[PDB]
Amino acid sequence: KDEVALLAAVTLLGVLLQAYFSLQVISARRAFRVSPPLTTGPPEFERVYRAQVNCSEYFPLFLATLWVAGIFFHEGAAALCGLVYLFARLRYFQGYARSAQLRLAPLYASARALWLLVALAALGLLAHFLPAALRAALL
Amino acid sequence: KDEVALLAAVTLLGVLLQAYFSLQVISARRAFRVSPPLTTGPPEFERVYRAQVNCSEYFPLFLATLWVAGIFFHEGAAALCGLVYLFARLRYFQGYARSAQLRLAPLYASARALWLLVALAALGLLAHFLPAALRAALL
Amino acid sequence: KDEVALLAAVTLLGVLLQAYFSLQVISARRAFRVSPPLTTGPPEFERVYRAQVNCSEYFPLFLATLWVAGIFFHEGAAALCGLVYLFARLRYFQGYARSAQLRLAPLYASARALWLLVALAALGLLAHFLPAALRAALL
Ligand SMILES: CCCCCCCCCCCCO[C@@H]1O[C@H](CO)[C@@H](O[C@H]2O[C@H](CO)[C@@H](O)[C@H](O)[C@H]2O)[C@H](O)[C@H]1O
Ligand SMILES: CCCCCCCCCCCCO[C@@H]1O[C@H](CO)[C@@H](O[C@H]2O[C@H](CO)[C@@H](O)[C@H](O)[C@H]2O)[C@H](O)[C@H]1O
Ligand SMILES: CCCCCCCCCCCCO[C@@H]1O[C@H](CO)[C@@H](O[C@H]2O[C@H](CO)[C@@H](O)[C@H](O)[C@H]2O)[C@H](O)[C@H]1O
Ligand SMILES: O=C1CCCC2(CCN(c3cc(OCC(F)(F)F)ncn3)CC2)N1c1ccc(F)c(F)c1
Ligand SMILES: O=C1CCCC2(CCN(c3cc(OCC(F)(F)F)ncn3)CC2)N1c1ccc(F)c(F)c1
Ligand SMILES: O=C1CCCC2(CCN(c3cc(OCC(F)(F)F)ncn3)CC2)N1c1ccc(F)c(F)c1
Ligand SMILES: N[C@@H](CCC(=O)N[C@@H](CS)C(=O)NCC(=O)O)C(=O)O
Ligand SMILES: N[C@@H](CCC(=O)N[C@@H](CS)C(=O)NCC(=O)O)C(=O)O
Ligand SMILES: N[C@@H](CCC(=O)N[C@@H](CS)C(=O)NCC(=O)O)C(=O)O
Repeated sequence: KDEVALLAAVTLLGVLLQAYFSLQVISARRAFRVSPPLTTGPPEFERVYRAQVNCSEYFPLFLATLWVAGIFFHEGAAALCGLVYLFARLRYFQGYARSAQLRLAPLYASARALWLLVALAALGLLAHFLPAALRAALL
Repeated sequence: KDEVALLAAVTLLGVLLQAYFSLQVISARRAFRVSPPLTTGPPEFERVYRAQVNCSEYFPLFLATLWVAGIFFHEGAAALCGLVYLFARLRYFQGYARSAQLRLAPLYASARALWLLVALAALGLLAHFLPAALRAALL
Repeated sequence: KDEVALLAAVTLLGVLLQAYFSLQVISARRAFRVSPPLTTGPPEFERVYRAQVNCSEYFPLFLATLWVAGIFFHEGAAALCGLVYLFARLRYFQGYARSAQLRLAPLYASARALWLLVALAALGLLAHFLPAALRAALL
């Protein structure tokens, strides 16, 4: 509980970020008059809508790495990457709300923080399994 | 294990609910003759299909809040909201299977239970971090 | 930490599998010249793209069952099913990259391993709640 509360706060902030992205896509449906179950519309509606679809798909990938890196490497370091990723996702959504070019940079900034979580999850898991394997192989 | 088994049961029930929604979308593909990878078809096929897409997107948001509220506020109270949300999602799918108007009410009933989980996650995290911050600031 | 490290490794491997599926869909966008936010294109682009959408949707369902079965039944047995599911998903993506028929078999092989995780989660939860219920009812 104590060693996972930063991971739980970054998690809740990520959920609130997804709520923001749903509020924005629901505004574009009223503005461009796009009626459900239609996902097609003007170039800008499809961009705002597509920005949300992508963020939603990446949300469990972010959660999985945040929790694994947080528990196997260091909670504060994984929660720091968790914020960097979530801020890059806000910028990605805001960029896609202007154009597809404008979303490119915050997409690579989010990919950056996501690879950082994967590296910390891998380093933490290797520091757990490897010493015991080195002992078994040498025995 | 003991303090998370209700959260794990509500989780498994949510997975079984997603299995039900996949069984229903696969029935609409045989009924309206919609062949994969096509996601377009009659107004009712797109509605059943779209109801499932939305539920799938919300599933990790539900899981994140259920587990955070369950561990930082109260397991039984978060599992109670977890059932309210899952029942509203069954009604949302059944409503969308009739029309887009008919899905509106169970969608706001699911949003209701989802905001309740977010409030309990926030209250639980504030009860953890705030006393220590009040002590540090006053020291 | 010790009793969840296999579940955390199978989790990280599932994240790396999703990274592979994104690398493949981004290759199809350059090859068939499909520009975002467009999700429509030649029959093969829509198949590679659709294979990824499905995998992404199933990822939290896999994570939920892997962790519940791993903690309530047996970590090694749930991690074994976790690998069977992830290998069937690689084959599903590779099959869909050829045709919709070719994806059918690895889709049922993934459904197989997913039902196995659900059964172990159910058996583990029943072994937890049922003895106490039998005692209460008989008392
Ligand atoms: C397969 C083998 C893997 C090879 C690994 C190669 C590692 C390269 C080592 C270079 C030196 C290490 O660099 C390490 O980076 C981390 C994360 O950015 C730093 O962390 C830093 O974050 C930011 C920079 O983004 C700063 O504002 C902050 O001052 C600091 O905390 C460490 O303070 C630094 O010591
Ligand atoms: C920023 C500050 C936040 C402000 C917070 C304002 C809180 C408002 C307080 C009103 C009184 C509290 O009301 C509290 O609600 C919960 C959840 O619905 C109740 O929980 C209830 O659930 C349902 C009602 O839906 C009943 O069938 C059941 O009898 C009861 O358990 C508590 O029994 C009640 O005490
Ligand atoms: C509602 C009531 C539920 C009814 C449950 C019915 C269960 C049927 C019992 C049949 C016998 C049990 O069969 C049990 O299956 C598991 C999982 O495949 C085996 O596990 C096996 O996996 C693979 C086979 O896929 C083998 O390579 C390996 O040798 C072995 O570990 C057990 O070694 C076996 O004992
Ligand atoms: O579950 C549903 C179903 C219907 C759709 C919504 C309901 C209306 N939404 C908002 C967003 C918002 O933004 C505040 C911010 F951005 F600060 F979070 N404010 C007011 N309504 C967002 C989508 N939703 C939802 C989604 C995620 C959640 F976490 C949640 F709690 C509710
Ligand atoms: O993984 C896959 C890949 C192919 C598609 C399916 C396989 C066929 N489906 C069903 C649903 C059902 O409903 C029983 C209820 F509703 F009680 F759950 N009964 C029989 N088959 C659902 C979709 N699937 C799947 C999905 C989620 C799961 F949890 C799971 F275990 C399997
Ligand atoms: O977050 C984002 C945003 C932009 C898109 C990508 C960035 C480029 N991708 C790849 C994949 C790959 O495959 C190595 C394998 F397959 F071994 F994982 N190699 C090099 N780049 C995958 C999609 N991404 C991403 C997704 C999941 C991750 F886990 C991650 F770390 C990053
Ligand atoms: N994905 C939605 C989440 C919130 C929402 O309103 N969901 C459903 C409510 S039935 C919706 O309107 N989806 C759009 C559609 O059905 O095409 C968004 O980003 O706005
Ligand atoms: N999203 C599916 C999940 C189950 C399923 O059959 N998935 C794939 C199997 S390749 C599918 O048919 N997806 C529809 C498509 O490919 O357009 C549903 O709700 O039916
Ligand atoms: N779903 C993507 C994930 C990686 C990616 O590039 N995501 C966004 C970057 S804005 C994308 O290009 N999505 C396709 C689109 O916007 O239509 C894939 O499988 O390639």
